[PDB]
Amino acid sequence: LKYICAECSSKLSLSRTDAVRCKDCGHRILLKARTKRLVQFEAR
Amino acid sequence: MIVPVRCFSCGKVVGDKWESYLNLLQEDELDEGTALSRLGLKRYCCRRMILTHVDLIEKFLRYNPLEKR
Amino acid sequence: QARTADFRTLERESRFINPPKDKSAFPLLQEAVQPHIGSFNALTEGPDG
Amino acid sequence: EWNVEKFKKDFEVNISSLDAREANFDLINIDTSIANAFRRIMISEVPSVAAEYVYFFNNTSVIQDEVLAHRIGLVPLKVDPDMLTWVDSNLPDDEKFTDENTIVLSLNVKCTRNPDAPKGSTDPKELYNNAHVYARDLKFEPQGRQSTTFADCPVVPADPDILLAKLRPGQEISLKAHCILGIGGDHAKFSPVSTASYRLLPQINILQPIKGESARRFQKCFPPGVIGIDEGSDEAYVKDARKDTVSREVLRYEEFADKVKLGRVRNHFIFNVESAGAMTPEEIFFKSVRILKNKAEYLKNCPI
Amino acid sequence: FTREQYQQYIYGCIRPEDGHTTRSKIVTLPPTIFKPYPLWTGKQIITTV
Amino acid sequence: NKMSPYELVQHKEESDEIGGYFIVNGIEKLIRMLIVQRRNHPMAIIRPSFANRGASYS
Amino acid sequence: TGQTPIVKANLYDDYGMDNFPNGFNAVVAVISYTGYDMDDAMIINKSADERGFGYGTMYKTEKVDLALNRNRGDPITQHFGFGNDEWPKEWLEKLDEDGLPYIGTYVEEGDPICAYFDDTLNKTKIKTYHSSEPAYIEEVNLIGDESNKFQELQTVSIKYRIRRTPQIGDKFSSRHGQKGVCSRKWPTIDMPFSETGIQPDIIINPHAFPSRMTIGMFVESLAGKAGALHGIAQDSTPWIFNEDDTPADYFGEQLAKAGYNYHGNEPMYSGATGEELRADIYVGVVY
Amino acid sequence: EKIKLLTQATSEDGTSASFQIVEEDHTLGNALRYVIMKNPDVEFCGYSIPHPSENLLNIRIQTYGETTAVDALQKGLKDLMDLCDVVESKFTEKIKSM
Ligand SMILES: [Zn+2]
Ligand SMILES: [Zn+2]
Repeated sequence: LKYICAECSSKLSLSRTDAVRCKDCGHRILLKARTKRLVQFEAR
Repeated sequence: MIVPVRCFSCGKVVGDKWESYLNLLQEDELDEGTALSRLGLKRYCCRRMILTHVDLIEKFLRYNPLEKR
Repeated sequence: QARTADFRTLERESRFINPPKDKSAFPLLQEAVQPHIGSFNALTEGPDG
Repeated sequence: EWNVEKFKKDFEVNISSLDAREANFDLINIDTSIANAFRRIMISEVPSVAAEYVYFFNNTSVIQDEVLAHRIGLVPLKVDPDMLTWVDSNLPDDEKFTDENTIVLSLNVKCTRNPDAPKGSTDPKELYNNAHVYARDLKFEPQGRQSTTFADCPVVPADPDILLAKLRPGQEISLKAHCILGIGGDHAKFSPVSTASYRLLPQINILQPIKGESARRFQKCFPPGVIGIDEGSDEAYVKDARKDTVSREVLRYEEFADKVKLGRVRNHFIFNVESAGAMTPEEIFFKSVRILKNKAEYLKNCPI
Repeated sequence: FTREQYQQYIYGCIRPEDGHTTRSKIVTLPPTIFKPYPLWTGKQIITTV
Repeated sequence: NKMSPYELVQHKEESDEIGGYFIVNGIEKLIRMLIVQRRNHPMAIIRPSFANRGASYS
Repeated sequence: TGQTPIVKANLYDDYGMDNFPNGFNAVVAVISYTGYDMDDAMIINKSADERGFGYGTMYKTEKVDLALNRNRGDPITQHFGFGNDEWPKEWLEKLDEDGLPYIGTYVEEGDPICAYFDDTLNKTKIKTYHSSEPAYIEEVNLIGDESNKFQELQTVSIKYRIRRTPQIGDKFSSRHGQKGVCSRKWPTIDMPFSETGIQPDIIINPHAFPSRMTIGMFVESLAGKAGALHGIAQDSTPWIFNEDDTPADYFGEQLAKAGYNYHGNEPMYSGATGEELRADIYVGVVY
Repeated sequence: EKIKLLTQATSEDGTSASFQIVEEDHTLGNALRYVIMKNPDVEFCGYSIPHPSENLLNIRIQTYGETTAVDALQKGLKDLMDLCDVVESKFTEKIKSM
């Protein structure tokens, strides 16, 4: 589950050559969610 | 946006005094000058932080794309 | 002290938590765009259609 | 003629108050050159421990990453700077952070909606779970041999209720923070002092007698514990020349253009050191006379 | 200006090692006043500047 | 149109969001106001450019 | 972090400009002290914007689109993701398995923005970040096309955030026309300090005032400071003062009831030499 | 490389000499200048930062003879060490009184 619907906020996954839409409602905008990864900052 | 830790002109820790300030204006009906004096904010650089903070993060947080609405 | 405004805290802060479910606060800001809003509305509704 | 015993005969200290956070004391018959040098080390050169490298793993909250890392830099940590040493910048990032020069903090908080909230509520502490992230949510993780020397005193923030961040359900923050030493001249977060500054002792020079009902208005032109009237004869005198900020309120009146002038005692200092929590201001001033002593001791040994 | 103040303003502006002086040694003037304690003048600052 | 500032936040817009403008290709365009002659009022006008309509023009 | 001003009109709270804070209150000392702020410039306390004074970001968004070079029902030759060829494994650090970058990652010049496999060349090309200034990736939008034929994505919107910490040469301004770039972030131990313990976080030259004749900034200094001591906001909508009741008489007596002086001056010391300065220094909090 | 005698401004006699200390400021420069101006053999003295953005500190010493400027600087560093020792003891004498 890597993507979030912009309308109903359902965490979905989008396979290859797949229709870019949410399954719970036909909304055509998807938000790429933030997956757990190391990001480094200097606290200044 | 959210309350500034460590006020800009001297360095007094100020960020732990926002929720104590709204408590001392709503339940205890004080004016803004008595409440800044009860929290220990004496210097007028320290006073204009909690006095003039807008707390705009409470308006940002109502746009949550990670939850149904 | 006569020439003092007020920091409207606990009114600014209360309005940030929940927006008004009735009409909007600050109606004078809505009147600044009424020559734009009211000019698009005149060409679809009003007298004579 | 000057000598270090002549200065020892004339210098004294009159301490006014102690506290866990704020000291107030006096330096008598010392130069403005030296009293500034103590004032400039307590702000800029006495070390303290603050979070410098923050390692984010997930941050889906509204406050972004470098701002929330900058706030973790600014929270004071109640930890003794004498317990751990300095880092070396020439070392790479694998060997630079050891257990003798780095204290590790962690912040793993998840927000979710509270089903036990009352109906028609507004208070987000009732309405949400873990909606407010404070400074005491930064958890100390002892690594290596520092789980014995810090077991007597765990690393806690000196002001635990600092509102770091705010969340809504779905959102989460997961980070690791490495807090090392540093002086206040590098960043402001390494200064262990709210403010450390002096004011010279005000000298209120009464030139003419202020008998009568002029003393009831000469008293009003100062803070109330400064000018008192004598009970025997009506005559204004100085009770406490420390309680006044130098307002020059008497200089606004044509009655007192000659009866008083406001001087300043030349070598009398009033330090007011307000600590940020980690060290006592007894110790911050004690470390400042040691830095300036070791600063001249360093140049005395260097080859010219 | 006293003797510590007067000689501080000269080396703060001349600085012989960067090549502003022409003597390889900063020369000064006798003070304006000799008693009770020696004082200089801001005329006498720019004289030796 | 008649949304409360509560319902304008639930529809992602902004709480006290004033309208007025056109969204065209993602860019918020708006047509400016122009100050122009009053309607339905014959005003007496002297212009030197009225003489350049030809000869004998005042 | 924006702030509401001590000194504001009564129309400020009527249009709801607290919803949009466009500045911040700053302890401004009108003093020739530094030498670095003479003609039109200004300086900041260095430890002020180590604490976030005047900090802001910049949000930049560009649309990477893979379908602006074709027409009319041909096979889509460019697909997001990684193909099966020998593409270099260097850019797993920036990009996900979808050929799209991760949220929050740090991108300088030359790093890839997206990976796409090309069918007419049988090669995974990458577009790259064509900007000399570093940025962080905040959000990635999957703009899906609307048609009866359901289509693989060709359009991606990516938003960058750029840390605009206030460097020198950045223009600040008052609410009176007193602009000017920053000359130096002057350190705290080198700034003047008052008897109350504070230090100013802005120094402005007194030689910016006589030719410009902005006495609204002088009286904002008395009004701003006397409101910071009492916890009150004094209104500043124009023509609430006559020539009889000067505001310098009004805000002076508010400063005189707190302990400060009627003229808004404070006895300050130097940071370098530490000596008592000659005259008391004109200070205050303006916005 | 901390202390450095600037040889383009020193003297053959050793009486006049310019020094240069790295990573110092007004904290040490003003404090050391006061102590060496208490030496009754020093003719001229002053400190000067060339540029504030560069952590560099020049100190000039000129004297009336019979002592080099290096021997003056070692005395002023010794007595600024001793001045910090008598203000540290008397602070401890009064912090234990309370
Ligand atoms: Zn959906
Ligand atoms: Zn402050």
